Amino acid sequence: NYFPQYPEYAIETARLRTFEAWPRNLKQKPHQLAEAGFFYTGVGDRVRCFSCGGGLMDWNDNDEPWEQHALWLSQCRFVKLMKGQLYIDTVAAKPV
Ligand SMILES: [Zn+2]
Repeated sequence: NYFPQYPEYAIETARLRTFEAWPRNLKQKPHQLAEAGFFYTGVGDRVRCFSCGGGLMDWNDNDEPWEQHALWLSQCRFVKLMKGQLYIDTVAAKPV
């Protein structure tokens, strides 16, 4: 059924605040990861989505939150409602 997997982190602001210990040297800044529906696990570079509860880590230089989101967590209703199913389909088709 649909409702946030982490209702407490439904609001962006609440999600942002968890990145205070986020590894500064990373390309993915907190505001980015936050907007893409992610909150910080407090450990390493691991984050989880408030809606799908999916967690992504090992963030490489070439990674964009939304895209990574769409790629691995394709069934996430937050992405579909923000980016739309086309974006998802597109990201799912992209070569690299
Ligand atoms: Zn998600």
